Amino acid sequence: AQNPNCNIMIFHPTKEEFNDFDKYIAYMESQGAHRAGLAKIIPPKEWKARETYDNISEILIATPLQQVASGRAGVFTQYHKKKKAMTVGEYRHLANSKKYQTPPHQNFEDLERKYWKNRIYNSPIYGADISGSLFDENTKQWNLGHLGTIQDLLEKECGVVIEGVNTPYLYFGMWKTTFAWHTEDMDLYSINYLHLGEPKTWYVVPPEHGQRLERLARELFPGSSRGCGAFLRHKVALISPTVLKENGIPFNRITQEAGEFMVTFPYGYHAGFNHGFNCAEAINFATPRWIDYGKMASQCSCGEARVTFSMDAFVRILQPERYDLWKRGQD
Ligand SMILES: O=C(O)CNC(=O)C(=O)O
Ligand SMILES: [Mg+2]
Ligand code: NI
Ligand SMILES: [Zn+2]
Repeated sequence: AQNPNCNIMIFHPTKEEFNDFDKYIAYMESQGAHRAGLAKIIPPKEWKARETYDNISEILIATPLQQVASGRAGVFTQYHKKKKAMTVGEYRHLANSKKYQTPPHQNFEDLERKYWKNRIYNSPIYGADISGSLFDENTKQWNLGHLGTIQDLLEKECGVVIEGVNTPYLYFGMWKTTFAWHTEDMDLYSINYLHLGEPKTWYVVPPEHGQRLERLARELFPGSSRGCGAFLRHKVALISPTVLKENGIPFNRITQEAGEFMVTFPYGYHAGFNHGFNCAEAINFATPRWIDYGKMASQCSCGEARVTFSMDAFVRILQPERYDLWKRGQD
């Protein structure tokens, strides 16, 4: 078995190898990359997502989210308070303000220490989940607005034609902005490109050990657990590396820098934080190997997780028994 310790793998494709997205994913899996839950892909040196970022300041963040924490430094939840709209230029200025800017630090490890020590005492503002793309239409390789769609993958593998669309999302981050422990909707893959700015640190649990994380989460968030049988779908809970180590949960960590892709694999729990002002683009995708994960994916039926139009069809076709109760949650 390749990669039996489930380490995060890093790939350096040539420009020739960067032509065929599906083939390269299947290559990475042949080397065991999926066992980690997360892989890094460094694009060929000749490749660019677009010519410059000089003209992005007029993008609108319609509903910036202030991430308010509750709990203890290593075990907390966050709630998202909606703020008034602002442009990316306004948000960048905010991120660079004395109140919100990255503190002085020695290296990524010192900054990671400061994040876990101090996150809960601040409420950074995240411009998340903004439909759109920053890839130039002329970028033909690994353009996250030009991928094969999940609906087309399901049709190719299973023969069934379904409604729905699959488009990317932009994330504008600042120091301390945080993504809670989660897997993707329907345990899909994700791909994330860091277009610009400061780094993003990731934590990941190997898919084969995801249920260990879930059992710990039920112990650490016991009222949430009684409220919903899949409450990590709410995307609100954080658990630090120190706490994961104290409880024997297998995980890995890596820092993504501007210009790099990350891929999360089906049922790979991940969480993380931004080091400073940045912009990422991400989208879900599927391969043939995903189908079985989609059939087995947990679902939130308490009503909190409230997800896309396109997930309807996935549930209806892959999980017809759950269909009924899950749609009661979504209506
Ligand atoms: O970048 C973020 O805030 C969150 N991104 C992801 O969870 C992802 O790409 O799967
Ligand atoms: Mg603009
Ligand atoms: Ni994700
Ligand atoms: Zn729920």
